[PDB]
Amino acid sequence: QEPGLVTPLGTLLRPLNSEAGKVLPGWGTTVLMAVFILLFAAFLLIILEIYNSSLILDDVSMSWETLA
Amino acid sequence: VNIYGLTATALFIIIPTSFLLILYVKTAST
Amino acid sequence: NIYGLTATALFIIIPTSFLLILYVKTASTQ
Amino acid sequence: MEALVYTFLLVGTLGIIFFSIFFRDPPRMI
Amino acid sequence: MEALVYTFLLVGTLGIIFFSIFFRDPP
Amino acid sequence: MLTLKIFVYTVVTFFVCLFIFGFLSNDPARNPGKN
Amino acid sequence: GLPWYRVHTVVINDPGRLISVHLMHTALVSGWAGSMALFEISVFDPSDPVLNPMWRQGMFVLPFMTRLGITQSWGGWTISGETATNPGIWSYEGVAAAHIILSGALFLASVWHWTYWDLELFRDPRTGKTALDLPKIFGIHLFLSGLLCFGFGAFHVTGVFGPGIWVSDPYGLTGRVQPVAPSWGADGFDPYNPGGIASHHIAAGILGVLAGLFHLCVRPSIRLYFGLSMGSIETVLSSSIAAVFWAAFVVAGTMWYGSAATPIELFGPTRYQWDQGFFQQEIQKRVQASLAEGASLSDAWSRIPEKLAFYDYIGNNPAKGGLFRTGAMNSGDGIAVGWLGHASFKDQEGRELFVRRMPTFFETFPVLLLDKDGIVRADVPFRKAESKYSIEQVGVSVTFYGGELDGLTFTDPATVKKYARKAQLGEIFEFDRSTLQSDGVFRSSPRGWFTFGHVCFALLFFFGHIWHGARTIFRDVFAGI
Amino acid sequence: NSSLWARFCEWITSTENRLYIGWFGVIMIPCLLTATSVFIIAFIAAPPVDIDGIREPVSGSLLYGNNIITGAVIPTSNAIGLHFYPIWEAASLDEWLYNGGPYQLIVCHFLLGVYCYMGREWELSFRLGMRPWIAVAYSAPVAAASAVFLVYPIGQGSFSDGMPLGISGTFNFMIVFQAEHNILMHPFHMLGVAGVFGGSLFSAMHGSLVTSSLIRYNIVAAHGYFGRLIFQYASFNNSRSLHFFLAAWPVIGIWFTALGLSTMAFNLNGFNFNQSVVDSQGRVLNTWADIINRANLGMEVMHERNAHNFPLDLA
Amino acid sequence: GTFNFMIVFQAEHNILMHPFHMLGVAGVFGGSLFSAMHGSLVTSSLIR
Amino acid sequence: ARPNPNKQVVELNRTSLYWGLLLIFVLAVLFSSYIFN
Amino acid sequence: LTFDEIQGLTYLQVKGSGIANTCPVLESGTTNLKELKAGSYKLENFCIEPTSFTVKEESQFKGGETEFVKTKLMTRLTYTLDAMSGSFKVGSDGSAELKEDDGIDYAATTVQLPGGERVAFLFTIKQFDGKGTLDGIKGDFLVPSYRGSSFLDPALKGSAVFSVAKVDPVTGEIAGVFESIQPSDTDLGAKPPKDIKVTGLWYAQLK
Amino acid sequence: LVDERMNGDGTGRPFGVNDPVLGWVLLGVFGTMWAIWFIGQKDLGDFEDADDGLKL
Ligand SMILES: CCCCCCCCCCCCCCCCCC(=O)OC[C@H](CO[C@@H]1O[C@H](CO[C@H]2O[C@H](CO)[C@H](O)[C@H](O)[C@H]2O)[C@H](O)[C@H](O)[C@H]1O)OC(=O)CCCCCCCCCCCCCCCCC
Ligand code: CLA
Ligand code: CLA
Ligand code: CLA
Ligand code: CLA
Ligand code: CLA
Ligand SMILES: CCCCCCCCCCCCCCCC(=O)OC[C@H](CO[C@@H]1O[C@H](CS(=O)(=O)O)[C@@H](O)[C@H](O)[C@H]1O)OC(=O)CCCCCCCCCCCCCCC
Ligand SMILES: CC1=C(/C=C/C(C)=C/C=C/C(C)=C/C=C/C=C(C)/C=C/C=C(C)/C=C/C2=C(C)CCCC2(C)C)C(C)(C)CCC1
Ligand SMILES: CC1=C(/C=C/C(C)=C/C=C/C(C)=C/C=C/C=C(C)/C=C/C=C(C)/C=C/C2=C(C)CCCC2(C)C)C(C)(C)CCC1
Ligand SMILES: [Fe+2]
Ligand SMILES: [Fe+2]
Repeated sequence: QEPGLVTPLGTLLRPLNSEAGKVLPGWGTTVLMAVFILLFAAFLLIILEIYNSSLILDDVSMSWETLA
Repeated sequence: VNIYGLTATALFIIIPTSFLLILYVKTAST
Repeated sequence: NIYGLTATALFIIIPTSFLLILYVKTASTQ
Repeated sequence: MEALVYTFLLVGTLGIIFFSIFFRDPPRMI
Repeated sequence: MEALVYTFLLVGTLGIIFFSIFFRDPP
Repeated sequence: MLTLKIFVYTVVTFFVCLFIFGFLSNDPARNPGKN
Repeated sequence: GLPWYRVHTVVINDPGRLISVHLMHTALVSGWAGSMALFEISVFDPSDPVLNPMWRQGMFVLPFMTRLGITQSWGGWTISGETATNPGIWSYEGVAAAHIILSGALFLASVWHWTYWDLELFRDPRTGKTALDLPKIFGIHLFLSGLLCFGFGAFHVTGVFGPGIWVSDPYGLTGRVQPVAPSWGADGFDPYNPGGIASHHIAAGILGVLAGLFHLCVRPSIRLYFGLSMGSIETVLSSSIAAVFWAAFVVAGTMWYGSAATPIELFGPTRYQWDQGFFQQEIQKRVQASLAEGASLSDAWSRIPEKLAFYDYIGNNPAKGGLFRTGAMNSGDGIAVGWLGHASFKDQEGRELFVRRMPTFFETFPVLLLDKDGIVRADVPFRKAESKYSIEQVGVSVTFYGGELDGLTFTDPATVKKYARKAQLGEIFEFDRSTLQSDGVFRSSPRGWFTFGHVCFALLFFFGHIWHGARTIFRDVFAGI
Repeated sequence: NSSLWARFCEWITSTENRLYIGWFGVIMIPCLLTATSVFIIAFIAAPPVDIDGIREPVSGSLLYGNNIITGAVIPTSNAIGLHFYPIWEAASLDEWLYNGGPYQLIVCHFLLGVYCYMGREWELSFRLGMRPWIAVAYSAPVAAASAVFLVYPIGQGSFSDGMPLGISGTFNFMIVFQAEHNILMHPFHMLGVAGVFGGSLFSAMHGSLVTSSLIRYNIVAAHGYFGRLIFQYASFNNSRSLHFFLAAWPVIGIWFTALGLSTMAFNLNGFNFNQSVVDSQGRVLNTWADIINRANLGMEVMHERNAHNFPLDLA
Repeated sequence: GTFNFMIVFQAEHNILMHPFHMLGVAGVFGGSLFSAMHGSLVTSSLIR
Repeated sequence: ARPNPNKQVVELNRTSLYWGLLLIFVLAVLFSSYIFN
Repeated sequence: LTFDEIQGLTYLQVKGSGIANTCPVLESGTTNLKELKAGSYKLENFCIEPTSFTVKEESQFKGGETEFVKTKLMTRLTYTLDAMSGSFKVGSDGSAELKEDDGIDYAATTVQLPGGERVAFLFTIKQFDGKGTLDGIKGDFLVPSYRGSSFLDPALKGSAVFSVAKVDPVTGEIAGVFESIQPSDTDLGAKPPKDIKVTGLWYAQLK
Repeated sequence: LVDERMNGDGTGRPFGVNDPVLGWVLLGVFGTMWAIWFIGQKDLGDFEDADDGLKL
C-alpha cells in the first residue's frame, strides 16, 4: 500500500528495525548459550543453598545478626 | 459524613450515567 | 459499614453496567 | 471526605466539558 | 439494615434465575 | 523573590511583543474577501 | 466479532497501538503510585515513631519510599522523629506530585501514539509490511536495563552521588539511610548484608551491558529462530510472564523471611523472630548483663528501651492476622501508648513462675504459669470449670519491674489473672482502644499482605505463562480450527 | 521559503485550527489559563484571608470546613486598599495568602482575558467574512463584570469591597450593596431587571412561535398568529427586524444596569422616598418605601461587626 | 449448620475411616477428573 | 493516520449476559457476609 | 540611618520605602559607657525595632519538649514602637533606672509558626519600669487585652531586659539591644496563652 | 527588621523597575522580537507605492 508516515525520529531509528528475519545458518552459538545456562544454574544453586542454611560458609553468617 | 448522603450521591452519579451509556451505545451500534 | 456498603454497591453496579452495555451493543445488530 | 467528593464532582464536570468540546459528533449538512 | 441487603441480593439472584428460565433467546 | 519578577516580566514582555508585532504584519489584508 | 475475552488482541499486529496501550498502562500505574502516596501522607501520623511506627499504621507505599532515602516531608517532620529542615524537592509530597505529572505526560504520549500509528519505522524496508526485529529490540532494551542497573548500583546505593539506602542494627533499634560500601567476597550473598545490594547491582549491570552488546551484534541461529519462534511476538509475552512470576516468587520469599532489603523498622518484625524468641533472648541477655554488673532488678529492667520490648510482643507478629480483618494494626488492638514493665509472678512459697508464651499458631491458648524446670504450677481453668491449681488456690502474686508500673506489687487474684493473660502474649503494653474504636483482634502487617498478594499474583501468572506458551507454540491449530 | 515569522503568523491567523488562536488569543489564552489555575488551587485549598483588615480572617476554602455553596476566594485585605500586591512584593508566600493576593491576581488576569476574548470574537468574525458586531453584544456582560470587579473597588477605594469569587459571596455582596446604596430603587437597576425579564419573555415567545411554524425559514403564519394574539399587526413582520430587536433589548438593559453600578461606585445612590407623605400636623406616615428603609437599616447595623469606629460610614 | 453436622458426625462416628465414605470421595474426585478429561479431549479434537 | 485495518467489534449474546449477571450476584451473595464482618 | 538622616528626608521620599518602620542607628558615640554623666534625663524619641519573633511551642513529637521556634510574619511591617517618652536615671556607682510613660507603646501582630498555625499578639512594653546595671537592666510591663470588650464573635504582665551598648555623651542618643517575653493573645478564652520571645534594637534620645 | 522585602509598592518607579536587570530584560526581549519581525518583513509585501494598503 502507500508508504507510512515519515518522521525524522523514525528515520533516525530506522536502521535498528530493519533486519527482521535475519539468521545464521546452522546452530550458530547455541553451545555457548548452553554453557552459560549451566553456569547460571550452578550459581542459582549456590545462592539458594546459602540462603537456605544448607550450604554453610565461614564468612557468611545468614542471620539478622549480620546487620552488625 | 453520613453514609446516606454519600451513597445517594454515588447512585445518582452512576445509575443515570449507565442508562445514558446504554442508550448511546445502542444508537452508535445501529 | 461505609467501606463495605460502598464496595458492595460498586461491585454490583459497575460490572452489571459493563455487561449490559456489551449486550445492548450486541442486540442492536439483530 | 466531603471536600474530596466536591473535587471529584468538579473534575468530572470539567472532563465532560472537555470531551464535549473536543470529542464531538462532526456536524454534517448544517 | 444488613438483613435488608442480604434479602435484596437473594431476591436479585432469584429474579435473574427466573428471567433466564422464561426469557431465554430462541435457537 | 526577584527571580520570579524577572521571569514574569520576561513572559509578559514576550507575549505583549507578540501581540504588537502580530497586528503590524499586514493584518488588514488577512480577510477572505475580494478586493 | 471478538468475544469479550479477546478484545485486546486488535493490537497484536500493530506496533504503534501496542506502544500506545503499554503507555496507557504505565500512566495508570504511575497515577496509582502518586495517589496512594498522597493518601498515605494524608493519613500518616508522625507524632510517635517509637510505639507507633509506620508499619503499625498500615502504610504500604511509605516504607518503599523511605527505603531508598525519602525521609522528609513538607509538613515539617521527618520519619526519624525530628523537625525537618530544608526538605527540598524530593520529599514524600514531591515524589507523589512527580509521579502524578509523569502519569499525565505518559497519558498524553499514549494518546499521540494511538492517533498516529502508520509510521515508516515499523515497516520492513524489503517487503513493506509491518515487522519487528525482536532480537534487536531485546538487545537494545537489555543494554538500557544493564546501564541503568549499573548506574543505580554504583551511584545511588554506594552514596557516591545518591543518598544511599536504609540500614539498621540487627535488632532494629537505630536505623537510618546511609551509603553502603560494596562487599566483594563470600559475603554479599549473605542476604542480610547491605553491601550485597551494591555489589550485585554493579556486577549485574556490567554483565547486562555486555549481554546487551552481544545480543545487539550477533544474529540468532536458524535452528534457534525456528525452535523458539522468534518471528512471533506471543513467545516474548510467554517468556516475560515466566520471568515475572519467577521474580514475584523471589520477592515474596525475600519479604516473608526478611532480608537486608526489607528492614524491620519499615515493614515490621517477622513470624520467625517471634518463633525463635529473638527479641526475648536479646532482652534477657541485656538484663542479665546489667544484673551481673551489680544493679538491682528494677534499674536493670528499666535500662531496656521501650522499642525493644515493643518488638517482643505477639501483636506485631504478621502471622496473627486474618484475611478479612482489614485495616491497620492500630484498629486491631488500639494504639500503643506506654510500657507497663516486665511482670514477675511468684507463688506464696517464693518460687518464680514463668507464663508460657502463646505459640504463633494458636488462636486461643490456655494460660499456664510454669515452674523453673517446666512443671506446671498455676493455670486459669477453663471458663466455669472446677480447678485444683487456680490462681486463688495457689496464691500467685505479680510484681512489675521497669516501665510505667515500677515497684508496684499486686495480690488481688483478679488483677493477677488479667496481667497473666496480658503476659501470655509477651510484653505488657498500655493501649488506647477508644481513638480508633479498635475491635480487639489482631490485624496483619504490611509484610504479610505484600507476601500474600504477590504469591497469589505469581500463581496466577504461572497459569498465564502456561496458557500463552501453549498458544504461541500451537498457533497453527489455534488459528481457529 | 518563508521566514520563521511568516510561518508563525500564518499558523496563528489560521482558520483551520480547532479553536481560533487569534492575535487577541495570544494574550487571552495565557491570562485565562493562569486565572483558572490560581482560582482552582485557591478554591480547593487556601488559608483564611483577612478581608476586613481588622486582624480577623474568614475561611473560604474546601479544605477549611466549607462546601461548594459557601466556598469563595476572599477579596483582598482592606489594609492593602488599592495598592498593587503581586507575589514578588510579599516577604513570603504565606503572607501573600494571608493578605489576599490571589483574589487580585485572578481579577486582573480574568479582566484581561475577557477583554481579549471580545477582541478574538471580533477577529474571527473578520476572518470569516461576517459583519463584526457580535463583540458589541458581548460587551454588555464584559461591562457588567468590569463594573462589579474593578470600577466599584476604585470608587470605594479598596478591593475588599469587590465581589467575592463564590456563590455565598455573591449574595453577601448583593445584601451589602442594597444596604449601602439602595440598588432596588435605582432606575438603572429597574431597567436591567426589565431587560432580563424581557429577554426571557422574548426568548420563550420566539422559540415557541418558530418551532410551531416549522411544519414538515419562518413562514408568515406566525406573524398573523402574533398579530391576532396581542393586537400588534405589522409590529414585527421582518425577520431581520425581529432578530435585531431580540439582540438589542437585553444588551441595552445590561448596559444600563452596569452603568448604574458604576454610578453608585462613586456614591450616587438610587431614589430616596422616606419621610415623604406627611400628616397635616406634621407627623410622618409610613409607606412601603419606609419599610424598605427599615430593612436597609437592619442590614446596615450588622454590616461590619468590628470594622467601623466612627458614627458615619464614609468609606 | 451443615459444617456443624459434619463435624459432630465425624466426632460420633469415624466417617473418614470408613470404606463407603472412601468410595464416595473416590467417586467425587473421579467424576471431576473424568469431566475435565472428557471436556478437554472433545474440545481439543475440534475440526475446522 | 488512516482507517486502521485492525477493526473488529465485540459481541455478547443473551446467554453470556445471564451467565455474567449470575456470576456477579452469586459472588456478591457469597462475599457480602464476610465483607460486612 | 542616623537620626539626622531620618529627619532630613521629606515625607514623600520616605513613603513606600519601609524606612518609617526602621529605627535610628547610632553611628557616633563611644562604647566605653563611662561617659554617661550620672543624673536623671527626660527620655524622648524612644524607638524600638524587633529582629526575631520566636514563640514557645510544645513539640509535636511525644518525646519532645517545649521549645522556642521561629515564625513567619504576616502583617506587613507595622510592628515598630516609636515616639515613646519617659524618664531615664543613671547612677554614679553604675546603677540605672528606665521608665516609659507615653507614646505608641503597643502594636498588634500576627505570626505563623511552622505547620500552618497562626498566632496573634500585642507587642507592647507599656508601663515599663526597669532597674539595674547598664548591662542587664530588667523590668516588667503590663499587656492589655488583645481586643476590647466591644468585640463580638461571628492583668497580664511580661518581663523585659534592656542593655545599653553605645552612648554619645555630647548629644545623648543611647542605643542598645533588648530582649523580652510576653504572653500571646488570650481573647475569648478559647486557648491558653503562649509565650513570645522578642529580641531587637532600641534607640533613645535622653538629651 | 524581621525579614527582607522588595519595598517598592508605593514608590512609583518607572515601568515598575527597581533593578537594571529588569530594564535590560525588557529591552532585550523587545529587541529580539523586533529583529525577528524585521527579518520576516520581506514576506509581508512592500507598500512602496504611495497609495497602497486597505482602503475605501
Ligand atoms: C511599547 C512601548 C515601550 C515604551 C515606549 C517606547 C517608544 C519607542 C519609540 C521609538 C520606536 C518605535 C517603534 C514602534 C514599532 C514600529 C517599528 C516599525 O514599524 O519598523 C518598520 C521599519 C521598516 O524598516 C524598513 O525595512 C525595509 C525592509 O528591509 C528588508 O529588505 C531590505 C532590502 O529591500 C534589506 O534586505 C533588509 O535587510 C530587509 O530586512 C527596508 O530595510 C527599509 O530600508 C527599512 O527602513 O523599521 C524602522 O522603522 C527602523 C527601526 C525603528 C526603531 C526600532 C528600534 C527597536 C529597538 C532597538 C534597540 C534594540 C536593542 C536590542 C538589544 C539586544 C541585546 C541586549
Ligand atoms: C559480586 C557479585 C554478586 C553478588 C555479591 C551478588 C549478590 C546477590 N545476588 Mg546477584 N548476580 C550477579 C552477581 C552478584 N550478585 C551476577 C553477575 C548475576 C547474573 C546477571 C546475578 C544474578 C542474580 C539473580 C538472578 C538473583 C541474584 C540474587 C542475589 C542475592 C542472593 C542472596 C539473596 O538475596 O537471596 C536470594 C535467594 C534465592 C533462593 C534466589 C532465588 C532463586 C530460587 C532458586 C528461585 C525460587 C524458586 C522458583 C521461583 C520456583 C518456585 C518454587 C515454588 C513454587 C515453591 C544477593 C544480593 C538473588 C536476589 O537478589 O534475590 C532477592 C536473585 O534472584 N543475583
Ligand atoms: C525516573 C523514574 C522513576 C523513579 C526514580 C521512581 C522512583 C520511585 N518509585 Mg516510581 N515509577 C516510575 C518511574 C520512577 N519511579 C514509572 C515510570 C512507573 C510506572 C510503571 C512507576 C511506578 C511506581 C509504583 C507503582 C511505585 C513506585 C515507587 C517508587 C519508589 C520506590 C523505588 C522503586 O521503584 O522500588 C524499587 C524498584 C524495584 C524493586 C524494581 C526492580 C526491577 C526488577 C528487579 C528488574 C528485573 C528485570 C530485569 C529487566 C532483568 C535484567 C537483568 C540484566 C540487567 C542483567 C521511588 C521513589 C513505589 C513507591 O514508593 O511509590 C511512590 C511504588 O509503589 N513507582
Ligand atoms: C498487592 C498490593 C497491595 C497490598 C499488599 C496492600 C496492602 C494494604 N493496603 Mg492497599 N491498595 C492497593 C494494593 C495493595 N494494598 C491498591 C491497588 C489500592 C487501590 C484500590 C489500595 C488502596 C488502599 C486503601 C484505600 C487502603 C489500603 C490499605 C491497606 C492495608 C490494609 C490491608 C487490606 O487491604 O485489607 C483488605 C484486604 C482484603 C479485602 C483482602 C482481599 C481478599 C479478596 C481478594 C477480595 C475479593 C473480593 C471479591 C472481588 C468479591 C467482592 C464482593 C463484593 C460484595 C465487593 C494493607 C497494608 C488500608 C490501610 O490501612 O491504609 C491506611 C487503606 O485504607 N489500600
Ligand atoms: C503480562 C501480562 C499479560 C498480558 C499482556 C496478556 C495479554 C493478553 N492475554 Mg493473557 N493472561 C495473563 C497475563 C497477560 N495477558 C495472566 C496472568 C493470565 C492468567 C489469569 C492470563 C490468561 C489469559 C487467557 C485465559 C486469555 C488471555 C488472553 C489475552 C489477550 C487478550 C486480553 C484479554 O483477555 O482481553 C481483555 C480482557 C478483559 C476486558 C477482561 C478483564 C476483566 C478482569 C478479569 C477483571 C478486572 C481486573 C482488574 C481491572 C485489573 C487487575 C490488575 C492486576 C493484573 C494487577 C492478550 C494478548 C486471551 C486471548 O488472547 O486468547 C485468545 C485469553 O483467552 N490471557
Ligand atoms: C509446570 C511447569 C512448567 C511447564 C509445563 C512449562 C511449559 C512451557 N514453558 Mg515454562 N517455565 C517454568 C515452568 C514451566 N514451563 C518455570 C518454573 C520457568 C522459570 C521461570 C519457566 C521459564 C520459561 C521460559 C523462559 C520459556 C518457557 C517456555 C515454555 C514452553 C516450552 C517448554 C520449554 O521451554 O521448556 C520447559 C523447561 C522446563 C520446565 C525445565 C525442565 C526441568 C529442569 C531441567 C529441571 C532442573 C532441576 C535441577 C536439577 C535443579 C534442582 C533444584 C532442586 C535443588 C530444588 C512450555 C509451554 C518457553 C516458551 O514459551 O516457548 C515458546 C520459554 O521461552 N518457560
Ligand atoms: C442493581 C443493578 C440492577 C440489578 C437488577 C436485577 C433485577 C433483574 C434484572 C434482569 C435483567 C435482564 C436483562 C435482559 C432481559 C432481556 O434480555 O429480555 C429479552 C426479552 C425479549 O423477548 C422478546 O421481547 C419482545 C418485546 S421487546 O422486543 O423486548 O420490546 C416481545 O415480543 C417478547 O417478549 C419477546 O419476543 O424481553 C422481553 O420479553 C420483555 C422486555 C423485558 C426487558 C427487560 C426488563 C427488565 C426489568 C427489570 C425489573 C427489575 C425489578 C424486578 C426484578 C425481578
Ligand atoms: C544464558 C542465558 C541465560 C542466563 C544468563 C546468565 C545470567 C548467566 C550467568 C552466569 C553466571 C553469573 C555464572 C556465575 C557462576 C559463579 C560461580 C560458578 C561461582 C563459583 C564459586 C566458587 C566455586 C567458590 C568456591 C570457593 C568458595 C566458596 C570460597 C573459598 C574458595 C573456594 C574456591 C573453595 C538466561 C537463563 C537468563 C536466558 C537464556 C540465556
Ligand atoms: C493530565 C495531566 C494532569 C493531571 C493528571 C492527573 C490528575 C492524573 C491522575 C491520575 C489518577 C488519579 C490515576 C488513578 C489511577 C488509579 C488506579 C489505576 C487504580 C487501580 C486499582 C486497581 C487496579 C485495584 C484492583 C483491585 C481491587 C479493586 C482491590 C484488590 C484486588 C484488585 C487488584 C483486583 C495535570 C493537568 C495535573 C498536569 C498535566 C498532565
Ligand atoms: Fe430565530
Ligand atoms: Fe461427550
